[PDB]
Amino acid sequence: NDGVSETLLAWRHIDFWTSEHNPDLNATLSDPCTQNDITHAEEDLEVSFPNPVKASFKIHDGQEDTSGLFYGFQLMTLDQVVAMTQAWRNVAKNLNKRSPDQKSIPPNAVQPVYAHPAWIPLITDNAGNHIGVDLAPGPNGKYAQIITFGRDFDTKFVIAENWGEFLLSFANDLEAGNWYLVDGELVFRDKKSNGPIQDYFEVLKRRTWIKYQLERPHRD
Amino acid sequence: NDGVSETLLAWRHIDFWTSEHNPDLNATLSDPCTQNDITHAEEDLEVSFPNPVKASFKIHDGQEDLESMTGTSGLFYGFQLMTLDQVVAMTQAWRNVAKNLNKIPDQKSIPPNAVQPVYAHPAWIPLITDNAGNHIGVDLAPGPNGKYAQIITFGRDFDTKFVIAENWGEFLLSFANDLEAGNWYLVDGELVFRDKKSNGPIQDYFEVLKRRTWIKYQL
Repeated sequence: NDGVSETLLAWRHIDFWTSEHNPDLNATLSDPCTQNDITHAEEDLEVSFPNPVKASFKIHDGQEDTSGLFYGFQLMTLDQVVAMTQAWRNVAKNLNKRSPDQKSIPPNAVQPVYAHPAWIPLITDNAGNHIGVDLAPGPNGKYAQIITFGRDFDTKFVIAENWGEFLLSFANDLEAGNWYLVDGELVFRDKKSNGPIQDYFEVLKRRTWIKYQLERPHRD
Repeated sequence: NDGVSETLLAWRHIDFWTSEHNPDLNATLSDPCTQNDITHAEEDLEVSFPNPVKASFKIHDGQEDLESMTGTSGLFYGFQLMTLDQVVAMTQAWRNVAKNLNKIPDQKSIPPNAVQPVYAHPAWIPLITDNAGNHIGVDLAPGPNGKYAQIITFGRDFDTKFVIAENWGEFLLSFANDLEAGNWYLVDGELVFRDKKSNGPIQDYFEVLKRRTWIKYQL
């Protein structure tokens, strides 16, 4: 299915978890987008948002203040999504005029380019990098797979099959105790290994890398 | 807009032209598809056809001619307009080729970066064939300087891929414009392309479309 269930489930887990373990962060989570907010953004960008993503917006329109929900990375508002998508679209146009190896993991899952108009950012680094939804996949890719892209992602990672599965995998990390407070700033650590603090992109990259490797033995 | 008006207009001219100049070719133009044909096609492939492609199917479901022996005479200067059944079938075939090639010379695109540099993509929907594994169809996963639902060349001999139209409507209309402009000889006969205004030789239509694309890019 599309992944709407996983979006609704994950947002309840996350809505809960913030009010309990970090009230200050709960407060940053915005009111729902209206259907017209979404329609206008879809019109401005000339694209259909996937169902789980539209579902996510009708629960929270990003974060407002605003230190980031996803272990420091900020959930983007719909206006930020539009402003940033156009920003990346300008980059892609200038790369046409003037035309580090761009790669993908899995190979051929994501287009090997610095910028693509159909890559819609949903989370931000506040430093040029994003998690977002890929509406123009490679040949071994899947439509509306979730990817990392930006300044420092010459290699691009497919981190989930849809927005719902991503939001859920994050909700699972919170429920599994893989977190530390610096109340204050939220950062990742693997609890079962008593491990150090880690940057969340590096965790998502490793897990993509791992999942690819474990799946490689299978074909038919 | 989506190109729907151009598809209706083009099909009007192509319907009229064929009847006047080659009734036998007009007869191959199959009956319309109904919504239930295309919805079943879409749910089967897990893909949403663009508007002008659906409008074109709601006017003609490809060509047939089951009494030919020699084979169907292709509307597009020898190339056959696929039936919706063939479209579904061929898409799945090309998806297996894509699955089978998951780790072919150098793959390239005109205009550069408009089409993905790959042999097969699951989202290239073939709409026209030469029955030699070459196709015209619609691109639903464009490259970074491409447009969604642009019309492209792909297949066995298309190591370089060409964006020949912005949408299915503009493509059909430009085919229709070649017919009105007198750019054809007949061999009722087999339809082949020639440039009348300059008394040009007989040319393969893919080569004509490739020339035009190349010229349009550098301009």
